[PDB]
Amino acid sequence: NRQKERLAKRDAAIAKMKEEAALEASKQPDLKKMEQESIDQLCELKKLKQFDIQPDGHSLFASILDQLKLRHDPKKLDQDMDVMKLRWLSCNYVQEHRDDFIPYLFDEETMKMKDIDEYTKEMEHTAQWGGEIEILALSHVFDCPISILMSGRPIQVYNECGKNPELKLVYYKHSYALGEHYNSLHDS
Amino acid sequence: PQAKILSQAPTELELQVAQAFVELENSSPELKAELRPLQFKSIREIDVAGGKKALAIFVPVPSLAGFHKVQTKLTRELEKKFQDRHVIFLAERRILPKPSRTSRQVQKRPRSRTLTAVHDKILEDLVFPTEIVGKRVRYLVGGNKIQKVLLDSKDVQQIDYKLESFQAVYNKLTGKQIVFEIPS
Amino acid sequence: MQIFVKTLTGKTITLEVEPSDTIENVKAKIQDKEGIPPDQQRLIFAGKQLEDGRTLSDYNIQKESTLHLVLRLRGG
Repeated sequence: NRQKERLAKRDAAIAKMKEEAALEASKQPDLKKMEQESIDQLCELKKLKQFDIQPDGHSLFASILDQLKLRHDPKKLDQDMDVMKLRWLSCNYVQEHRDDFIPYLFDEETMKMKDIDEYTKEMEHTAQWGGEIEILALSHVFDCPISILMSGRPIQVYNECGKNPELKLVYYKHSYALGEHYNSLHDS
Repeated sequence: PQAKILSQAPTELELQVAQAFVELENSSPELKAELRPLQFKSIREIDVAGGKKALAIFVPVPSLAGFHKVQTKLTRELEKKFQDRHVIFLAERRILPKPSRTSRQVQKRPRSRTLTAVHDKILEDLVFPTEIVGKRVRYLVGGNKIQKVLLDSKDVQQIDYKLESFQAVYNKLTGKQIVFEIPS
Repeated sequence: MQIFVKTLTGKTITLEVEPSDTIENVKAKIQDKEGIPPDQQRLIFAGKQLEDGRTLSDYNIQKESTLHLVLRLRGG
């Protein structure tokens, strides 16, 4: 049977190359485990447990809405509000301050001056990632303070002058190897 | 390279997801060389009623257990990498036609190569982390048949937003309408 | 030379720098003064984003000037 021999040969070749690259994988270090350990140490220091959030890039708005619902009172919170409603509120806040959003829409990493109205429409009507300036504007509009804890970086606080309770979330860059991901943090 | 992850046919979007594949390969050494041996045959775009299109990634059949080991993780990175998208992995299986009376015999057709068998297989492969607990077929008075699939209530959080995507891709691939239910 | 940088959170950072200092040097100074990594900050002056590998005062950046520091934080 030449076919069973061919099958065994290709299986042995796949296993050998898998072990050969597994040696290089074991040689390389993992920033994900170190970032997870540092985030666990920071969460143990802050005594608040991290809550998982959904992928596809709507994690920022969903985590902000979940942290605001955990922080604010149930009477002040509205059931009609959603992640798309939060993106629309961020777009309306960007339209409220067009001059500040215009310098925020221009990005050195993107190397082009994007329009503020186009960026607001892309944030409201598409699943692209919301900017830090748009998230800060939405937090200032909803008057809930936003606390961002990053592993290996100092803790950041935005919109702390708002009357509503502070919202805690963590953005981890190495936890997802593709890029940064935001997860809401609830007090335990 | 991006050409190695692609099996036969190169177009632009499969080259993009091959670049995403090798970017996930070089990063995350805990899953490195678990995703290295596998290649995928083709990519298909499915339009859904929700407006977020679906990546039907057709892969070789014998390599399917390797995707089954790491499928949750690579699907999570694939939803993150592409906005307004839902990714699904299917195995491109061969359907052999039913031999008629006039036709010459071409060996014996195996029962895994029939149309209903591969349709049930791709229906299972749509919902991977869940397990199907039952099926039903509604025979309506108009003559239409709508197949209802019952899913086990455990770990449905992975796929609960993607059910209408499953309905759209199954309606495109097989021409049959299905409705998912979760018995509780 | 003393310059001021306005952040997205609202804090104004006073940086003591030179008129022949690189943008990467200004990012390293911001990292040493606030802990923000240089790969996450973007500098802007007079509505134009500051490019790396360029010195100060080439875009009329003088003493007691106001620049903008924007954190990316693209987490989704």
